[PDB]
Amino acid sequence: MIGTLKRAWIPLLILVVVAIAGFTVQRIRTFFGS
Amino acid sequence: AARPFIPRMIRTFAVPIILGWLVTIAVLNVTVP
Amino acid sequence: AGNQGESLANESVEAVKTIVERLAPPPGVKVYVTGSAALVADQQQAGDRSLQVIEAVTFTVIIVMLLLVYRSIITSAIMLTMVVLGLLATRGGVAFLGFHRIIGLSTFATNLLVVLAIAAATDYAIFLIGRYQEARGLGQDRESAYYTMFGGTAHVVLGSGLTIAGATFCLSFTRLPYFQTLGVPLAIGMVIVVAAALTLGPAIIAVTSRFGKLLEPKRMARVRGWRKVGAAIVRWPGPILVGAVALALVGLL
Amino acid sequence: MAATQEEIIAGLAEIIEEVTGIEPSEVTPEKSFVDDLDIDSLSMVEIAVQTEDKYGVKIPDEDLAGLRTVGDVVAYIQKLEEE
Amino acid sequence: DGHAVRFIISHEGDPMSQAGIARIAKIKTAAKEAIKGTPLEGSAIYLGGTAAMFKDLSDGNTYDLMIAGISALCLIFIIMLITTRSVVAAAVIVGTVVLSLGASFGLSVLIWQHILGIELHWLVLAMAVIILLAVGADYNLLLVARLKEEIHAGINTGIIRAMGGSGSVVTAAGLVFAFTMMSFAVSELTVMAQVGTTIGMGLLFDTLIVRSFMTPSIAALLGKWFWWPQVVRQRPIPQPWPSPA
Ligand SMILES: CCCCCCCCCCCCCCCCCC(=O)OC[C@H](COP(=O)([O-])OCC(O)COP(=O)([O-])OC[C@@H](COC(=O)CCCCCCCCCCCCCCCCC)OC(=O)CCCCCCCCCCCCCCCCC)OC(=O)CCCCCCCCCCCCCCCCC
Ligand SMILES: CCCCCCCCCCCCCCCCCC(=O)OC[C@H](COP(=O)([O-])OCC(O)COP(=O)([O-])OC[C@@H](COC(=O)CCCCCCCCCCCCCCCCC)OC(=O)CCCCCCCCCCCCCCCCC)OC(=O)CCCCCCCCCCCCCCCCC
Ligand SMILES: CCCCCCCCCCCCCCCCCC(=O)O[C@@H](COC(=O)CCCCCCCCCCCCCCC)COP(=O)(O)OCCN
Ligand SMILES: CCCCCCCCCCCCCCCCCC(=O)O[C@@H](COC(=O)CCCCCCCCCCCCCCC)COP(=O)(O)OCCN
Ligand SMILES: *P(=O)(O)OCC(C)(C)[C@H](O)C(=O)NCCC(=O)NCCS
Repeated sequence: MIGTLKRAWIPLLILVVVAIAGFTVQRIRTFFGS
Repeated sequence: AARPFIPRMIRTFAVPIILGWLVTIAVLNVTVP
Repeated sequence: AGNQGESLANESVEAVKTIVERLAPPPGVKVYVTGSAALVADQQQAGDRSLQVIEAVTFTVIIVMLLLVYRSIITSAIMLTMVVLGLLATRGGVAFLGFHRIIGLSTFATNLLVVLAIAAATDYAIFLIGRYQEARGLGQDRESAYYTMFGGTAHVVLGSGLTIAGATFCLSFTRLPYFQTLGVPLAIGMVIVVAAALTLGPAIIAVTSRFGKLLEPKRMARVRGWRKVGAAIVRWPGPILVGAVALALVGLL
Repeated sequence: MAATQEEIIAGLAEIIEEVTGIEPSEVTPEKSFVDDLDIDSLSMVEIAVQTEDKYGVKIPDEDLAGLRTVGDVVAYIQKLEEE
Repeated sequence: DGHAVRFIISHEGDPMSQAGIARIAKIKTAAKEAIKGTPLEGSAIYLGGTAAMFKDLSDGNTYDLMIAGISALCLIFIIMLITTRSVVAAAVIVGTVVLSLGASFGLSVLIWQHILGIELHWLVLAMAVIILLAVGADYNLLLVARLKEEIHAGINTGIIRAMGGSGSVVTAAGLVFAFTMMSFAVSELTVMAQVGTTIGMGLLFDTLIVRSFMTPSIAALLGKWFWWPQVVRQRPIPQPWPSPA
C-alpha cells in the first residue's frame, strides 16, 4: 500500500543502498588471494 | 527553559565539563605511554 | 627473525648492523647492510625524525592561518586550545585502548589518526566559532548567539563525525593490513574528536564569551563578499557551472 | 495596484540594509547607488534578486544597469506595477 | 631430502617498477611450461621475493580502494539523505565529491608526475582519498544544512544567505587545513611531501572551485528539484510593500 510505503521511503532507500553495497563489498573481499 | 535541553545543560555545567575533559586528558596521557 | 613491517624486523636489522660494524674491516674495504629490510628500518627511523620537524611546521602554519582568519590573538588562542585538547584526548584514548591490548594498533594508523584528528578538530572548532560570531554580528546577545550556534551547527558536527567514523571503520573489511589496521583506531579517534567538539567546544565558548569582548567578531565584511559571490551564483548559475566544470576537466583529463 | 513611493522605498531600504548595512534613513529617492550610497554593480544584483524573491518584482540585467538613483528603481517598480 | 629445488632470479632494471612486477607472472608461467611433459609435471611452484610481494600488494590495493570508496560514498549518500530529505541533493553531493576527488588527484598527478618528473608513490592515492572524503563530508554537510534551513525565504535568497553565512566558514576551514597539509613539502621523505601536497591541492581546488561555485550553481539551476521529494517553492507568495517605517 502506497500511503504507508511513501512515508518510510528514506529507511527503505537506506536499506536498499546498504544491502547493495554490503553484497558488493563481500563480493570484492574475495578477489584477493584466491 | 524555552531553550533546548542539551545546550542549556552544556551551558549551565560549562566549567565542570572543561575540568572533566582536563582530568580525562591528563589521566589518558600520563598513565599510558 | 622478524617479518617485514613488524618491529622484530627492525630488531634484527639493527642487531645485524651492530654485529657487522662492531669489528673493523681490513684496510681498503667497506661493509654495508642493505636489502628491503634495512631500507624499511632506515625509512621508519627517519620518518619519525622528519615528522618531528613537520609537527612544528604545521603548528607554525596553523597559528598564522588562524591569525589571518580571525584578526585576533585571543580567538586564535581559544580555538587552538580546542584543537589541541581534542587531539590530546584522541591520542590518549587510542594509545590507551592500544596499550591495554583492547584494540590492534600500528605505526601507520597513528600517523594517519593524528592528521584526521587535527583536520576534524580544526573544522569543528571553526564551524562552532564561525556560527557563534555570525549570530553575534547579526545583533544577538551572547546567550542567544550561543544557542543559535548550537542549534545550527551541533547536528552537522554530529552527523559528519559519525559518517567519518563509519567510513573509516569500513576500512576494517579491506584485505591489506595497511588499510585493515586503520579501521578501529580511526573510528574510535573520530568518536572521541566528535564528543570533544560537541561538549568541550561549546563549553569553552560559553565560558569565555562572558568575559569582556573575547569571542566578539571582527571580520564581518567577509560575509558581504561571500553574499556577493552567492548573488553572482544565483543570477548567472549556468555560466559559472560551465566555468567550474571546465576547470575540473583540466585535472580529470 | 498603487503601492506608494514611500511604501516601495520602505520595502527597498530594508533590503539595502541587509545587503550593505546602510540605514533606511539614508535611502532617499535622490541618492546614487554608486556615488552617494556606494553600492557596486554586484550588490545591485542581489538587491534585485531579493526584491524578486520578496515582492515578485523582476528586474532584468539590461535594465538593472540603467537604474542610477533610488528614484529610478522606484519609478521602474511603479511603472512595472502599473500593468 | 631432495624433494624441492630453488632458483635465485635477478631482474635487469628496477625490480619494483611496473615491468618488474609484470615479470612475476611470466616467471611463473615459464617455470610451469618448463616442467610440462616431464616427470616433474604437476609439481608445486612457489615464487617469493620483493617484486612478488609488491605484485600481491598491487593487486590488493585496487580492491581495497574500491571497497573503501564504495563504503564511504554510500555512507556519504546516506548522511546527505538523512540531513536533507532529498534524493537529488544527496546524489548531487556524491557526484560532486567524486568529481572533486578525481580532479584533485589529476592535478596532483600533473604537478608531480608530468612537471616534476617524480611519479606518485602507490600509497598516496589511498592516503589522499581517505582525508579528502572525510573533510568533504564535513564541508558539504555544513553547506547543505544551512541551505535547507534558509531556502524558506526563496531558493535564490536562501542560497545568498547560506553563502554569506557558511561559505565563509567552510572556506576558512578548508584553507586552514589545506595550507597545513601543504606544509609537508619540507620533508626529506618524498612520500610524505606527496601525500601532503596532494591533500592540500585537493582541498584548495575543492573549497575554492567545487564547494564555492559548482555545488551552489547546481543548487541554483535545479531550483526546486534540488530537494525533489520535498515540495519547495522557488520563492514565497509575494508580499505587499510595507507601510513606511
Ligand atoms: C612553507 C611553505 C608552505 C606553503 C603554505 C604556507 C603559506 C602560508 C600563507 C598562505 C597565504 C594564503 C592566505 C589565505 C588568506 C586566508 C583568507 C581566508 O581566511 O578566507 C576568507 C577570505 C576573506 O578575505 P578577506 O581578506 O578577509 O577580505 C574580505 C573581502 O575583502 C571583502 O571585500 P569585498 O566585499 O569588497 O569583495 C571582495 C570579496 C569578493 O567579491 C567579489 O569579487 C565577488 C566575485 C563574484 C564572482 C563573479 C564571477 C564568478 C566566476 C565563476 C567562475 C568559477 C571559477 C571562478 C574562480 C574565481 C574567480 C574570481 O571577497 C570575499 O570576501 C569572498 C571572496 C570569494 C573567493 C572566491 C574566489 C575563489 C578563487 C578560486 C581560484 C583559486 C584556484 C583554486 C585552485 C587551486 C589549485 C591548487 O575570503 C576571501 O576573500 C578569499 C581570499 C583567499 C581565498 C583563496 C584565494 C587564494 C588563497 C591561496 C590559494 C592559493 C592558490 C594559488 C594557485 C595558483 C594558481 C596557478
Ligand atoms: C565513479 C562513479 C561513482 C558514482 C558517480 C556519482 C553517482 C551519482 C551521480 C550524480 C547524479 C547527478 C544528480 C542529477 C539529478 C538531477 C535531475 C533531477 O531530478 O532534477 C530535475 C531536473 C528538472 O529540472 P527542469 O528541467 O529545469 O524543470 C523545468 C522547470 O520547472 C522550468 O523550466 P525553465 O523555464 O526554468 O527552463 C530552464 C531549465 C530547462 O528546463 C527544461 O525543460 C530542461 C529539461 C530538459 C533536460 C532533461 C534532459 C535530460 C536527458 C538526458 C538525461 C541525462 C541523465 C544522466 C543520468 C543521470 C545523471 C547521472 O534550465 C534547467 O534547469 C536545466 C539545467 C539543469 C541541469 C544543469 C546541471 C545540473 C545537473 C547536475 C550535474 C552537473 C553537471 C556537471 C557536469 C559533469 C561533467 C563530467 O532534471 C533536468 O532536467 C536537469 C538535467 C540534469 C542533467 C544531468 C546530467 C548529469 C551529468 C553527470 C552524469 C555522469 C554519470 C556518469 C556515470 C559513470 C559513467 C562512467
Ligand atoms: C553511491 C551510492 C548511491 C546509491 C544510491 C542510489 C540512488 C537511487 C535513487 C532511487 C530514488 C528512489 C526515491 C524514492 C522516491 C521517494 C518519493 C516518495 O515516495 O514520496 C514522496 C512523494 O512524492 C511523490 O509523489 C513522487 C512519487 C514518484 C516517485 C517515483 C520514484 C522515482 C524513482 C527514481 C528512479 C531513479 C533511479 C536511479 C538509479 C541509479 C515524498 O513523500 P513525503 O513528503 O511524505 O516524505 C518526505 C518526508 N520524509
Ligand atoms: C563507528 C560507530 C559510528 C557508526 C555510525 C554509522 C553512521 C551513523 C550516521 C549518524 C547520523 C546522525 C544524524 C544526526 C544528525 C542528522 C541531522 C538531522 O537530522 O537534521 C535535524 C537535526 O535535528 C537534531 O537535532 C538531531 C539531534 C542531534 C542533536 C545534536 C546534539 C549533540 C549532543 C552533544 C553530545 C555529543 C556526544 C555524542 C558522542 C558521539 C534538523 O534539526 P534542526 O535543523 O531543526 O535543528 C536542530 C537543533 N535544534
Ligand atoms: P559591475 O560594473 O562590476 O558589473 C558586474 C557585473 C558582474 C554585473 C557584470 O559586468 C555583468 O553585468 N555581466 C557579466 C555576467 C557575469 O558576470 N557572469 C558570470 C561570470 S562567468
